Amino acid sequence: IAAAVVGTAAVGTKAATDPRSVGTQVDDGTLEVRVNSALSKDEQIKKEARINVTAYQGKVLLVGQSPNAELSARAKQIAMGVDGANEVYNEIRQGQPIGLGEASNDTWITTKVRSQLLTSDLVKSSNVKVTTENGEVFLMGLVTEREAKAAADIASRVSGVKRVTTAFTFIKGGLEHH
Repeated sequence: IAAAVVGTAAVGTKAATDPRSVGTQVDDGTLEVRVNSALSKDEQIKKEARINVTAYQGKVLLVGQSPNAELSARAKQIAMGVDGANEVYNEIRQGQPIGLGEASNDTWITTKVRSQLLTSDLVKSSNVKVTTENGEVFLMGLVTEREAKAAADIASRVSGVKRVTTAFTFIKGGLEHH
Protein backbone atom coordinates (compact mmCIF):
# COMPACT_ATOMS: atom_id res chain seq x y z
CA ILE A 1 0.00 0.00 0.00
CA ALA A 2 1.43 3.35 -1.08
CA ALA A 3 0.64 5.13 2.18
CA ALA A 4 3.06 7.96 1.54
CA VAL A 5 1.05 11.15 1.99
CA VAL A 6 4.13 13.01 3.18
CA GLY A 7 7.73 12.20 2.43
CA THR A 8 8.99 15.30 0.70
CA ALA A 9 11.82 17.52 1.93
CA ALA A 10 12.23 15.79 5.28
CA VAL A 11 14.84 16.78 7.87
CA GLY A 12 17.99 14.77 7.39
CA THR A 13 20.35 15.87 10.14
CA LYS A 14 23.92 15.07 9.16
CA ALA A 15 26.44 14.78 11.98
CA ALA A 16 30.08 15.81 11.80
CA THR A 17 33.35 14.57 13.26
CA ASP A 18 36.07 16.95 14.40
CA PRO A 19 39.43 16.32 12.69
CA ARG A 20 41.20 18.21 15.46
CA SER A 21 39.43 19.17 18.67
CA VAL A 22 42.65 20.88 19.74
CA GLY A 23 46.00 21.52 18.10
CA THR A 24 48.81 21.75 20.61
CA GLN A 25 47.35 21.11 24.05
CA VAL A 26 49.93 20.44 26.73
CA ASP A 27 49.24 20.22 30.45
CA ASP A 28 51.30 18.64 33.22
CA GLY A 29 48.18 17.84 35.22
CA THR A 30 45.95 16.88 32.29
CA LEU A 31 48.59 14.47 30.98
CA GLU A 32 49.19 13.11 34.48
CA VAL A 33 45.45 12.65 34.99
CA ARG A 34 44.70 11.03 31.62
CA VAL A 35 47.51 8.47 31.88
CA ASN A 36 46.69 7.80 35.54
CA SER A 37 43.07 7.21 34.60
CA ALA A 38 44.05 4.87 31.76
CA LEU A 39 46.53 2.97 33.94
CA SER A 40 43.81 2.43 36.54
CA LYS A 41 41.38 1.69 33.69
CA ASP A 42 43.21 -1.40 32.46
CA GLU A 43 42.49 -3.93 35.15
CA GLN A 44 45.32 -6.36 34.45
CA ILE A 45 47.73 -3.41 34.17
CA LYS A 46 46.65 -2.41 37.69
CA LYS A 47 46.25 -6.06 38.69
CA GLU A 48 49.82 -7.28 38.75
CA ALA A 49 51.51 -4.13 37.55
CA ARG A 50 51.72 -0.59 38.85
CA ILE A 51 53.33 2.24 36.96
CA ASN A 52 53.75 5.72 38.39
CA VAL A 53 53.31 8.92 36.43
CA THR A 54 55.30 12.13 36.60
CA ALA A 55 54.51 14.84 34.07
CA TYR A 56 56.34 18.13 33.69
CA GLN A 57 56.80 20.83 31.02
CA GLY A 58 54.73 18.80 28.54
CA LYS A 59 56.79 15.64 28.67
CA VAL A 60 56.07 12.62 30.83
CA LEU A 61 58.28 10.26 32.78
CA LEU A 62 56.89 6.93 33.94
CA VAL A 63 58.49 4.56 36.42
CA GLY A 64 57.04 1.47 38.03
CA GLN A 65 56.86 -2.23 38.73
CA SER A 66 55.44 -4.95 36.48
CA PRO A 67 55.69 -8.75 36.09
CA ASN A 68 55.29 -8.38 32.33
CA ALA A 69 56.58 -5.92 29.76
CA GLU A 70 53.23 -6.33 28.00
CA LEU A 71 51.47 -4.61 30.88
CA SER A 72 53.76 -1.63 31.31
CA ALA A 73 54.26 -0.94 27.59
CA ARG A 74 50.57 -1.36 26.77
CA ALA A 75 49.83 0.89 29.73
CA LYS A 76 52.00 3.69 28.36
CA GLN A 77 50.67 3.58 24.79
CA ILE A 78 47.03 3.30 25.89
CA ALA A 79 47.44 5.95 28.59
CA MET A 80 48.83 8.88 26.62
CA GLY A 81 48.53 7.90 22.97
CA VAL A 82 48.43 11.23 21.21
CA ASP A 83 47.55 14.16 23.51
CA GLY A 84 50.05 16.89 24.32
CA ALA A 85 52.76 14.40 25.29
CA ASN A 86 55.96 15.87 23.87
CA GLU A 87 58.32 13.17 25.11
CA VAL A 88 57.70 9.93 27.01
CA TYR A 89 60.34 8.20 29.10
CA ASN A 90 59.34 4.93 30.75
CA GLU A 91 61.46 2.91 33.18
CA ILE A 92 60.09 -0.33 34.57
CA ARG A 93 62.13 -2.49 36.93
CA GLN A 94 61.08 -5.60 35.02
CA GLY A 95 62.96 -7.98 32.75
CA GLN A 96 66.72 -8.21 32.50
CA PRO A 97 69.69 -5.89 31.79
CA ILE A 98 71.59 -5.87 28.50
CA GLY A 99 74.66 -7.32 30.17
CA LEU A 100 76.28 -8.22 33.47
CA GLY A 101 79.08 -5.72 32.99
CA GLU A 102 76.74 -2.79 32.45
CA ALA A 103 74.54 -3.90 35.35
CA SER A 104 77.46 -4.01 37.76
CA ASN A 105 78.67 -0.63 36.52
CA ASP A 106 75.18 0.92 36.55
CA THR A 107 74.69 0.66 40.28
CA TRP A 108 78.31 1.45 41.09
CA ILE A 109 78.41 4.65 39.02
CA THR A 110 74.86 5.56 40.06
CA THR A 111 75.88 4.97 43.67
CA LYS A 112 78.85 7.39 43.69
CA VAL A 113 76.98 10.08 41.76
CA ARG A 114 74.17 9.47 44.25
CA SER A 115 76.50 9.99 47.20
CA GLN A 116 77.94 13.24 45.85
CA LEU A 117 74.61 14.59 44.55
CA LEU A 118 72.87 13.72 47.83
CA THR A 119 75.17 16.18 49.62
CA SER A 120 73.01 18.91 48.11
CA ASP A 121 69.96 19.42 50.33
CA LEU A 122 68.16 21.22 47.51
CA VAL A 123 68.19 18.15 45.28
CA LYS A 124 66.03 15.21 46.28
CA SER A 125 66.48 11.64 45.05
CA SER A 126 62.79 11.53 44.11
CA ASN A 127 63.10 14.87 42.28
CA VAL A 128 65.70 13.77 39.75
CA LYS A 129 65.95 10.50 37.84
CA VAL A 130 69.38 8.89 37.71
CA THR A 131 69.85 5.71 35.69
CA THR A 132 72.89 4.04 34.14
CA GLU A 133 72.49 1.70 31.17
CA ASN A 134 75.07 0.09 28.84
CA GLY A 135 77.64 2.50 30.29
CA GLU A 136 75.75 5.69 29.55
CA VAL A 137 74.26 7.67 32.42
CA PHE A 138 70.85 9.26 32.04
CA LEU A 139 69.66 12.04 34.33
CA MET A 140 66.23 13.60 34.06
CA GLY A 141 63.71 15.83 35.76
CA LEU A 142 62.78 19.35 36.74
CA VAL A 143 65.12 21.00 39.29
CA THR A 144 66.59 24.44 39.85
CA GLU A 145 70.05 25.51 38.71
CA ARG A 146 71.56 24.38 42.01
CA GLU A 147 70.40 20.77 41.67
CA ALA A 148 71.02 20.91 37.92
CA LYS A 149 74.61 22.06 38.32
CA ALA A 150 75.07 19.46 41.07
CA ALA A 151 73.94 16.62 38.80
CA ALA A 152 76.07 17.80 35.88
CA ASP A 153 78.99 18.53 38.21
CA ILE A 154 79.19 15.04 39.64
CA ALA A 155 78.54 13.42 36.27
CA SER A 156 81.56 15.31 34.92
CA ARG A 157 84.10 14.90 37.74
CA VAL A 158 83.34 11.20 38.18
CA SER A 159 85.62 9.57 35.64
CA GLY A 160 84.73 6.29 33.97
CA VAL A 161 81.50 7.27 32.28
CA LYS A 162 81.78 6.79 28.52
CA ARG A 163 78.69 8.90 27.81
CA VAL A 164 76.18 10.89 29.86
CA THR A 165 72.82 12.37 28.91
CA THR A 166 71.36 15.06 31.15
CA ALA A 167 67.92 16.57 30.69
CA PHE A 168 68.31 19.13 33.45
CA THR A 169 65.30 21.42 33.37
CA PHE A 170 65.13 24.47 35.66
CA ILE A 171 62.32 24.86 38.20
CA LYS A 172 61.45 28.57 38.68
CA GLY A 173 64.96 29.61 39.68
CA GLY A 174 64.01 33.12 40.68
CA LEU A 175 61.63 33.95 37.83
CA GLU A 176 60.34 37.47 38.37
CA HIS A 177 56.60 37.79 37.88
CA HIS A 178 56.69 41.05 35.95
